[PDB]
Amino acid sequence: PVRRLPFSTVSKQDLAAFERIVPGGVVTDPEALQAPNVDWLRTLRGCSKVLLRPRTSEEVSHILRHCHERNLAVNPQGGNTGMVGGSVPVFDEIILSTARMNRVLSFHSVSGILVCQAGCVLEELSRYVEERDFIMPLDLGAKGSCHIGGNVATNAGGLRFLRYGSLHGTVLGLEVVLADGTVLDCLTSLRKDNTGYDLKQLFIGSEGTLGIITTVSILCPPKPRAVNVAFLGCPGFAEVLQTFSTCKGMLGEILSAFEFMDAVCMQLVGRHLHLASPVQESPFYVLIETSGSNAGHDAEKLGHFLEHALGSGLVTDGTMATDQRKVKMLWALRERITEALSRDGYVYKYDLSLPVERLYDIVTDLRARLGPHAKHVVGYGHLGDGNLHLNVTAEAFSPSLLAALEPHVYEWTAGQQGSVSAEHGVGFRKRDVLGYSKPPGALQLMQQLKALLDPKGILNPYKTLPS
Amino acid sequence: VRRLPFSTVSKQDLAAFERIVPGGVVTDPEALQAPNVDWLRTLRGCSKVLLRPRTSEEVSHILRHCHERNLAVNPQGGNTGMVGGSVPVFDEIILSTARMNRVLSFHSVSGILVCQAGCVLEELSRYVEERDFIMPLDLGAKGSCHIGGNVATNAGGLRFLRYGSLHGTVLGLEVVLADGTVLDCLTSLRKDNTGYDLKQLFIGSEGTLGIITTVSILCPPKPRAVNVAFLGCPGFAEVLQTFSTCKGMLGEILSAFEFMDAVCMQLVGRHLHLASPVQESPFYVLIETSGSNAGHDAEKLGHFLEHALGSGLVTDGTMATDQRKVKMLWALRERITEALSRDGYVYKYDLSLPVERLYDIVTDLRARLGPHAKHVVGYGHLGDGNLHLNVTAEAFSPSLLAALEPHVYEWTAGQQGSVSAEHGVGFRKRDVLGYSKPPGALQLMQQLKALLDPKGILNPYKTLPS
Ligand SMILES: Cc1cc2nc3c(=O)[nH]c(=O)nc-3n(C[C@H](O)[C@H](O)[C@H](O)COP(=O)(O)OP(=O)(O)OC[C@H]3O[C@@H](n4cnc5c(N)ncnc54)[C@H](O)[C@@H]3O)c2cc1C
Ligand SMILES: Cc1cc2nc3c(=O)[nH]c(=O)nc-3n(C[C@H](O)[C@H](O)[C@H](O)COP(=O)(O)OP(=O)(O)OC[C@H]3O[C@@H](n4cnc5c(N)ncnc54)[C@H](O)[C@@H]3O)c2cc1C
Ligand SMILES: O=C(O)CC[C@@H](O)C(=O)O
Ligand SMILES: O=C(O)CC[C@@H](O)C(=O)O
Ligand SMILES: [Zn+2]
Ligand SMILES: [Zn+2]
Repeated sequence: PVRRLPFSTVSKQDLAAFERIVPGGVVTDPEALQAPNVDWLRTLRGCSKVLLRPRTSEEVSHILRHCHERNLAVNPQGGNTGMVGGSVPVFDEIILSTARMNRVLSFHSVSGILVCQAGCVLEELSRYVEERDFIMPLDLGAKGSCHIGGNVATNAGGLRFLRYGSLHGTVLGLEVVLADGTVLDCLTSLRKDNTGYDLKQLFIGSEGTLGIITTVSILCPPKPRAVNVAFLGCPGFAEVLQTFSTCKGMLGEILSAFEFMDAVCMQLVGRHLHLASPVQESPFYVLIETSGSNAGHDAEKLGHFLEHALGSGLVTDGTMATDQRKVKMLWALRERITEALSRDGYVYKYDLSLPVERLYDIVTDLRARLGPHAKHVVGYGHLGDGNLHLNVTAEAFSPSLLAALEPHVYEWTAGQQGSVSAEHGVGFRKRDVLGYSKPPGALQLMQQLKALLDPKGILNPYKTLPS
Repeated sequence: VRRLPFSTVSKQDLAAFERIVPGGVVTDPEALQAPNVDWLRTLRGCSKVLLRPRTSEEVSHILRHCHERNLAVNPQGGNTGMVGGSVPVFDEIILSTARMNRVLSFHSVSGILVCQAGCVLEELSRYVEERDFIMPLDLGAKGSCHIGGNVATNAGGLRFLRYGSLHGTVLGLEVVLADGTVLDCLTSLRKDNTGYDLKQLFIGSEGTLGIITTVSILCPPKPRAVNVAFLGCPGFAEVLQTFSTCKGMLGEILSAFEFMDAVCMQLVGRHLHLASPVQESPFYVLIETSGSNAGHDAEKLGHFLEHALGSGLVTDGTMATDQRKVKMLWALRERITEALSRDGYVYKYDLSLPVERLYDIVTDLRARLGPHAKHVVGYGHLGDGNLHLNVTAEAFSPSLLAALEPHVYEWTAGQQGSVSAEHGVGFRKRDVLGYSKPPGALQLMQQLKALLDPKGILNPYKTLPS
């Protein structure tokens, strides 16, 4: 397995130092450390003996100062919803939680610029800005637990990426505490600013290996006057692809989401979450969201789109909603697939960028390659962005199934010049499969960046660069 | 200010470059005159060698040689940059991307364009528009600027309000590092979270961390309907309320919101012989929309104009959808900087400020300089909080400079603003970044420069503080 690097260990003197630095924010009880030591998938468990819960940036600076002097490894943690083992310790790394860094600093009701602490929960920020007629530029099924700082650190994609784009575009600024405790102020709450290198970009998607994000400045789109959702059954993946093409051609700028899922996804959400399907049974389903300023115009656009889709046989059955309750019910069928999967058994999870025309090939292939050894195989996800969520469920983990899946899936993906981690990132699980998507020289430059910014390697060791 | 201890180009270096780039070694002093002078004609180098590589490998071998020989290199694109970054200070070798102008691929479904860094922006716009796509950025310099220079400077421009930053729209880069190492981050994927987003370091790095040789970029679909409204507003309060109403009533179809004052209109009319299409007003607003249903857009515009004219925010306005008149109206805005450079010496500031006080500095400067300036103008990308502030004089005055600087930068800092929103830093602004950046940021910038280019051969005297 992996070998523990020669870090120090937490002493009683370290515990007293942390008690000084963050009064009331030191958790040492072994039973309390159980939950923060286990990842969301429940397949990785750390042995951390101390949880720190600072409230302020200065406390994070001082914690890291101490850990730097003492050579203590630190595991940053947000909502602990990450999918790649990046969020929990491997050995006895200190868990530094942002749970209590949950304050909004300011919100400007004209520019739409939000500034908040890294540990603000995404759904709560959404409620906050929606009260002021804005929205968050990203959303995901983990919204109820994930922290904005986690989202920035993982460069989270999500359900409205197609409309508002990457955090690399929507993050306006960051405050980041470096491994030695230096507070890096890149908190430029300005729409535009070309005064030197865009240092904050290094910390977007770096998963806590280059520094700990403590404050975020983010551009919030205006809240749309009109939101529509359509949920459609398609008789094959070719019709899904043509439905996408037609959807872009007829809805255009009002399109805010395009998600697909297969029949098995629908069956699992129905069986485990008791969610009835609102359309006729089909081998594929598509959820489309639109967001716009004029309800009448959006309705005309959608009506004509539906007319054409049903006319040319791209869609066999479809339903539409504007009522918030019904919209949420329809969205639940897509958002909760991952939960139903984790309720179905042990989950093998792959998050791939592929040519959209070939997005589903791997699922049919794996259904053939695997047999009754797979309990289920599913494909779903962000088709508009070329992003497939591939999942295999089984009664239990088995080495034989892992050996059938890997490296086969990663070589198929490399054969398509795809990404073996479209959005979930690298972390612990994928640290040794980056060669399928990144050339050696890039990986080396990444290693040099790590050495420059964290020469002691105390920030999230065993991740997210190759060994 | 003072020349760093770089080597000097010998006859053997010339013979090596002739081996590396046959046909691409320019040493004629008269041919070297134009590439040594920046667009503003206020900086002029003494470079004696211009290199014009064709391929990425030629660039790699050139930089390998310069690394072994400790020769400074000045990358140059279209040479339209505004901050003295694009021309040597002394005798840096000018490496031009002029011949690196081929498109490599374009995926007719994803809209992803892969092209060499020296492709001119206008030409790329033509290419992708022939295929029903558009570039995610546009600039007044479109006719000359290179996509490599746009990425190196993180160019903003006239459709930034709709499509946003190159940090979002650039999908991949091939970069040649100072020692010749070719860094391949030339992915063509919409989403790829397999490690650090290294390409981001080179977007806005102004050639100090590496030479961009290949760009992969996401082109938005070409709009079915483009509309432009050119409106006259009786004051800046009404400009700001017009902006708010525009966002409320046009929404997602909005693709541009630009403003200019009366003096800008007078200067473009005088020097460029472009007549105003609207009544004389203290302020003018150019609104562009882009949409998929021309009728819905036209209806939105109708209701917007009716409301704006009815509530007194706009006094008189003209709209255009014909491509020719659209380009005429856009020309009234795009060529202001040229009319200014024909009015005499130009003091140029590019500031990010709170939109609600975007114009306050123009009024302040007009009171502060009164008759010692020829003109003070404010215009630009109001939707993005970005003011272009220009002062013209019949000739340069150290007096007027002392009146403008540091005052303007201090004012900006007082607004927690940016002293260079878009155009960047280059040579001109290397020592005024402290008004927008704290010392720890600038130090980390210097550490990255030292990691990527320890000899400092790439673009010396830029773009970090002295
Ligand atoms: C139901 C569900 C749906 C999801 N949907 C999506 C989706 O649509 N798109 C998508 O991209 N992902 C999705 N995810 C996974 C996604 O990575 C997480 O939901 C989220 O982005 C991470 O937030 P977090 O606070 O839980 O981070 P954590 O899991 O706590 O940590 C993530 C990583 O970043 C580091 N980190 C955390 N906080 C900080 C910080 N403040 N500073 C520095 N480093 C830090 C951690 O060390 C770790 O390596 C989903 C997950 C679930 C469970
Ligand atoms: C009329 C006019 C209008 C303009 N409008 C705008 C506007 O709306 N928005 C805006 O942001 N800017 C605008 N600009 C200025 C803008 O910075 C440049 O026009 C544009 O960004 C491209 O510059 P360029 O291709 O000429 O690069 P150059 O001027 O040749 O170079 C600019 C800088 O980038 C570096 N560089 C160039 N090519 C490369 C390369 N391949 N690799 C690495 N480094 C490189 C150079 O060393 C230099 O430091 C305008 C300029 C003019 C003259
Ligand atoms: O669990 C998964 O594979 C996908 C989860 C998440 O990224 C989603 O978009 O639903
Ligand atoms: O020269 C200027 O002040 C601004 C130039 C350019 O960014 C423009 O938008 O006109
Ligand atoms: Zn996802
Ligand atoms: Zn500009």
